Amino acid sequence: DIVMTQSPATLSVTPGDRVSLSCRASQSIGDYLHWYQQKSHESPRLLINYASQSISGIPSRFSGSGSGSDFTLIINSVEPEDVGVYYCQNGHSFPYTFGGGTKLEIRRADAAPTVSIFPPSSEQLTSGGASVVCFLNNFYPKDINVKWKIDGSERQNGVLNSWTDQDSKDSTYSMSSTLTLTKDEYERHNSYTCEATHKTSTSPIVKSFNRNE
Amino acid sequence: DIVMTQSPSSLTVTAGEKVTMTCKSSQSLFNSGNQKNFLTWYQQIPGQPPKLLIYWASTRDSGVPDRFTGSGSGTDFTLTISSVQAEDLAVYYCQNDYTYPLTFGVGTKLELKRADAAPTVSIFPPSSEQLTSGGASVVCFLNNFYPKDINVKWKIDGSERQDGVLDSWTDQDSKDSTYSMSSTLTLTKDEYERHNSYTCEATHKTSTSPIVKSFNRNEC
Amino acid sequence: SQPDPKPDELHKSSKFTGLMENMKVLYDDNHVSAINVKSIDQFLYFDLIYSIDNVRVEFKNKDLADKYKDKYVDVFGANYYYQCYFSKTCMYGGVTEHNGNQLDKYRSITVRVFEDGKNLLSFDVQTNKKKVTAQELDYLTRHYLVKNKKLYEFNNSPYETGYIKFIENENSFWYDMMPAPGDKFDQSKYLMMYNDNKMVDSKDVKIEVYLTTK
Amino acid sequence: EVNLIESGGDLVKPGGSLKLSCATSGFTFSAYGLSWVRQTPERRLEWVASISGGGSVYYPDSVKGRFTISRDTAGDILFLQMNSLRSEDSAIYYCVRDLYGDYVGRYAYWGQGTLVIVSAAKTTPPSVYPLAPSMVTLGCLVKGYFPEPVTVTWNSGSLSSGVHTFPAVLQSDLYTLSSSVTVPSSTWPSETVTCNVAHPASSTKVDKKIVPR
Amino acid sequence: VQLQQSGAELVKPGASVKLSCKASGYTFTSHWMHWVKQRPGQGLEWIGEIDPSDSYINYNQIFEGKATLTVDKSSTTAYLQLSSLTSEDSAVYYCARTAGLLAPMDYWGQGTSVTVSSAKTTPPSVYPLAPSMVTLGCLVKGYFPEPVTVTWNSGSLSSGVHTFPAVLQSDLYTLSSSVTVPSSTWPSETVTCNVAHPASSTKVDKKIVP
Repeated sequence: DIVMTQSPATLSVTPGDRVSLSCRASQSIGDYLHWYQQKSHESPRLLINYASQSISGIPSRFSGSGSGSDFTLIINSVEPEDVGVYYCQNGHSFPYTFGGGTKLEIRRADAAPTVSIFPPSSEQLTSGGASVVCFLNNFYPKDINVKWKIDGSERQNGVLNSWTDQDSKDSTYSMSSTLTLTKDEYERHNSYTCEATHKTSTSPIVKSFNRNE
Repeated sequence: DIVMTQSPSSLTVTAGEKVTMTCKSSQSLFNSGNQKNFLTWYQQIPGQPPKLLIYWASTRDSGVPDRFTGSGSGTDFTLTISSVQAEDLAVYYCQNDYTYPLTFGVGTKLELKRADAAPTVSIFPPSSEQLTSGGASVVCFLNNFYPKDINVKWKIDGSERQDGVLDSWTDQDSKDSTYSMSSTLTLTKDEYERHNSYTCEATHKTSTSPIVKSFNRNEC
Repeated sequence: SQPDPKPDELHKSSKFTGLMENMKVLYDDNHVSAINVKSIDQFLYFDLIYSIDNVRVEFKNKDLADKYKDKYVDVFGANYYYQCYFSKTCMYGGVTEHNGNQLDKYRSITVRVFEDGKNLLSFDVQTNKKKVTAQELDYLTRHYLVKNKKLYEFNNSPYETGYIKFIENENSFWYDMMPAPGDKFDQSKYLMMYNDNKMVDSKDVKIEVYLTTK
Repeated sequence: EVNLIESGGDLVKPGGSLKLSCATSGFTFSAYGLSWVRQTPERRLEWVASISGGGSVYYPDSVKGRFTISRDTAGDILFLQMNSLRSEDSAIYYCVRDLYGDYVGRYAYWGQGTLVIVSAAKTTPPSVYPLAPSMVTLGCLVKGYFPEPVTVTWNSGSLSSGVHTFPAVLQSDLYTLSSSVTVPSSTWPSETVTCNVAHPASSTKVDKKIVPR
Repeated sequence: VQLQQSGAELVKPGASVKLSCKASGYTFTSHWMHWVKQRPGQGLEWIGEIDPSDSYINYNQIFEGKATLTVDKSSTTAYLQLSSLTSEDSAVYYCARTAGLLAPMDYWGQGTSVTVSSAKTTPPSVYPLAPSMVTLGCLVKGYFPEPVTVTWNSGSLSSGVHTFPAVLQSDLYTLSSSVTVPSSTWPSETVTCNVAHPASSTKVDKKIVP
């Protein structure tokens, strides 16, 4: 098959900048190359067909060029609403192939997370598991480090983490982090600490709770 | 876009022989309904606009002499110059004159060939007006010679000197087909004022001896 | 906008038992093409006559006929000789106003050709008009296809159906490319589709061609 | 308008069969290249099958003999029958249509898609747990379900500002996600805040009041 | 037919420049106006086209976010407006007319030379160079930007004359010009290199003393 290769894997752009995404094919495909945008929680959307022919209803800040094996999608004056993943497609011959996507990310003002920590509910304790949950919300940049501490001794077995995709309105990130223990384990310690290290302070943001309340 | 491939990009020949330029289009410039091949040949003289020679592959523009002739059709094209001349030194450009975007070829350089003539060398001390301000340029001209290949050397008090030297060649002469060169050894007023003999030695293919022009700083 | 062709509605070449040469010829080398001419006569309300030697242009209505009489125009399209009347050759539409409509070089419009949904090929057609008739473009398109992809042959056609779709900005319209069923093609009936004199803007038109095989 | 409404997504066992559908409208059905494209969990798009206006079908080597695309021309329904499914077949399956006509390699209109999961794991309803401690953050934890998805709302969407729902994460064959909501702190707990969790795979709807400790 | 252009225009990087092309002889609205670009020593590139009567423009997609063409019907002038410049826009820009319709570009302007830089405009130092033929010289040093016109007795005698291409050094160009005359002329006759610098409205009459 014809392998499409996109470059770079990720872009990090400032709003207003003129930005460029590249697609190289393994054989020539003429201009039978189409471009797609996918945004979080949405279906892909056709941006450009035939390498450069534009499409009624697409903002004219999207344009494409190239022919043969080398193609380029230009985004002129990028908007924060442009975060998402961008795909090229061989529409020339079978099997039709897609490039592996290029993720576009927006730059903005730094923002410290808002941290909450939650003990396990009573309802959970009754079954026989215990989850302590920490939410780190609305922060930027996305480089962020999370330590769990149990009575002062950092733990990192049973820690599952989850990031939302960059927000399309405010370009912030959110993460949750969940410490799952057994109810024995949980009940043999007192203090539970959610410690978040982020660019925005020199000092970790700490949230804990003590079980004696 | 339509791609014009032109070749060769450089062509030395003696004044009198025929010369063959070719333009190869990527798509065809032939039309049927009113059928001319829509290719135009241009002549550019250095530091001046492109001058029309030929339109529709073969038609000569009014004025343009009959020695120039253009043949072929479709995707292959020929510019022929029956007996080249001294007025003909130029870059010759072919142009897609058919469909938007109009496109041009890289161009072919037509360089004349000629018998060998040694240069007339003139060295010049720095002017009094320049010394007054604090700078000091020694200029050596090398005029009306052939061919391009020429190595000039600068001696100061007999001693070899390479740093500080800037050349400039002109284009070949439209009238008598020679070239010409200048060299400029720049120093500070101080540095100039502390040596006495300045030599400009031109070395060539015609002369197993170097062509030498000197001056003394305090000469009169 | 004309809506797309319903199933069956497209004409089928295997249901044509007449001679495909009767259609091929409408898109062969010969055609009508005259530059900067004015009408000298008028047979019926809906037509104009030119000397280019005699060509009777028929519109779908009076307004068109009246519109381009006493105007200098360019005239391009497919003509016919059989069952043609001036009471010499006949055609529909294909008229555009000469003055103010001319480009000094040719625009290229890319035609995209598909076969059974796959990409068959693309080529360009050329026009030196700001506004050009769909008839002209169709004919440039089919002509290329006849010389190069055997779209119409003497006896039959290797394609089963085919239509030609024109999209400009956001409106679109299409022509069926195959003769209506039966054992005899009528050129004059077929060519009538072009009498609305539909015009497109050349800088903006896209053309796509959709062929099936049997 | 051009509608494409996929249905039929489900969890299936390795080796099983599924029929996907696409009720189309707003265009002449028979006149268009219609295809299925899928999105893998690693966010690759792959072309899966195409049907030309005229009934010609096309497949990539990797599905042939197992997949069949077809049309109900009376009812405007595009179908994808899938037999002998593998784990690798798990994806969001999208119905797509050409921009202008009979061309099966340009995806100008996309459906919202339909999740297909191929796995031996057993359907398990979720346990839903409240996470309570000038704005306050409350949360709920939806733990131990399979397969995806769950949908989570708060006071039936009345709250939608300032919700965060995080991607679920798999662990020992079950999924877990978390959801957080912020409310003005002068309203809660006096005014109720409930998280409504739904999991159609096991006909579950549950309304968990977030009650203070 | 004449196509009146300007010699050159200096422009800062980021700025937006508007070039002009005045015509005479034929009636403006009868013909199309083309612009072409050429970088130093490089080949030719076609920008676009305009039809005066209705302002129908054809651009080269390559230049559509950079070039604007317009016209003035009252004074028959053809404009090209470039905007948001970089080093790469540095080049000569020609206007030219078409011979009618499906006909080549016959008449052309002299060309406006366009320089993109933040550097300061500077006038030339002009120095005379003095030693059956006697070669003389004129040294024109330390100017910005291109180009300079060098004349001999203000345009008299122009054979046996040579003017060498300028060379850049640290944001200023330098060139020389030589003239060889029979030694029966100099010094009995009055030889003078004149130098004009349009950039700064300069003109020096430097005579060539013995």
